[PDB]
Amino acid sequence: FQSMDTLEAIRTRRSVRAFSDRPVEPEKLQMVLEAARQAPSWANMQCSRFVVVQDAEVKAKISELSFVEAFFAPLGYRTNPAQKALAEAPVVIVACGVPGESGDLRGQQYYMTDVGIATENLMLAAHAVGLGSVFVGVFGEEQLGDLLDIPPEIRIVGLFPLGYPRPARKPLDEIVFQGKWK
Amino acid sequence: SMDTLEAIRTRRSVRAFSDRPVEPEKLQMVLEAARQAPSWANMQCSRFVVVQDAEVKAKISELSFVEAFFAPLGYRTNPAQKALAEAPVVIVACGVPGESGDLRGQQYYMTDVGIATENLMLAAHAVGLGSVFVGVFGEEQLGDLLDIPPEIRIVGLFPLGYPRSGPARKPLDEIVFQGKW
Ligand SMILES: Cc1cc2nc3c(=O)[nH]c(=O)nc-3n(C[C@H](O)[C@H](O)[C@H](O)COP(=O)(O)O)c2cc1C
Ligand SMILES: Cc1cc2nc3c(=O)[nH]c(=O)nc-3n(C[C@H](O)[C@H](O)[C@H](O)COP(=O)(O)O)c2cc1C
Repeated sequence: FQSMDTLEAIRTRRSVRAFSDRPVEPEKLQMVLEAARQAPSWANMQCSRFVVVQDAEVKAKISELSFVEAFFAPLGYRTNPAQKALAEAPVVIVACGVPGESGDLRGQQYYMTDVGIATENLMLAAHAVGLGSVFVGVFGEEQLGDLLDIPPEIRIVGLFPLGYPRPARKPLDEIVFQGKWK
Repeated sequence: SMDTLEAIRTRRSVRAFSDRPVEPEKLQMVLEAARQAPSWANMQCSRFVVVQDAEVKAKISELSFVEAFFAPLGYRTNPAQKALAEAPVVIVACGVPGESGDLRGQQYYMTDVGIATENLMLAAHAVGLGSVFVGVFGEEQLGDLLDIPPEIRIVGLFPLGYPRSGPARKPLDEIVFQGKW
């Protein structure tokens, strides 16, 4: 399939924060999630998990949870410029990690690295088929988990607005959940 | 190079390398790909030491052995150990933890290096090269060997070779170091 040259995709990929309301073809959504699934992971343990969120009301709640209060502003983000994107995008993908399914040594959380690898696949694949996304790291984790029925032992790592800009792997259905955690 | 989806699908962990030299141009494309990675607040905490010296690469290989007592998840032995010695190039990927998010007790520098090294690995595969993420190594001795300060964290080793409108990035000469830190 002809998407985009790898070097070109890597160079031209941008954080997209403004989305049209044009629907994402499930065929493209599948190519994006397949790319994430194809990611290398610590010992092929594949600790990444994804919740695909499409409901308007639920997306609006997620957007609210990604607000930055100046008092609690994390490093480098005085505001969260991707906040409205989480509301506007037809699809929001919530990327999580099972920490016990990746390396834990030298005080380092390799699940964070594994999810980074998988989400860079996800973002490059999306850009390659004409979609846009942005890694969102700022959000209230406990409220988000509560909203999506994500168990507290699962760690949420990033949110990915997805839409049109304005050695065997586990089955897709084992690492991607529709609407809420299963 | 190669179609993005195809490269993502066909990329493999390569652990056996030929002795064909890596063309300077390809090495640069691979490092530039890592430089182009997105990162927490564009702070770009990733750093890279490019090692080519035969003896230093042997030492790195010597350092990526698994001690039974410290055997991490799924790696009773390190299958990529010989690769570190064989490969024409080893890229040592590091992170500056203070230059990425640290909240909810999560080390986002690990995520940022993960992102940059997936660019590196995809780019490498796209131009006909092979690589493998090596997470198993003795960080202290490796840091000493390569003059890497202990406040800098080493995240991954990358044998590299042949198989047998966004915000400004930091310049390449500030994140890529030749031979040693
Ligand atoms: C964070 C990370 C660390 C890794 N460390 C090692 C390692 O120390 N030794 C090794 O042989 N492979 C290592 N790998 C490679 C995995 O074993 C490999 O990616 C996985 O089994 C999937 O196979 P594939 O890359 O060919 O698709 C590592 C991979 C990741 C993502
Ligand atoms: C780990 C991580 C967390 C991020 N969190 C946010 C975020 O919360 N809000 C936002 O607008 N962008 C976020 N970004 C996007 C970066 O700000 C962006 O990648 C960087 O500024 C470079 O821009 P570019 O992606 O267009 O090259 C995040 C990126 C990374 C890698």
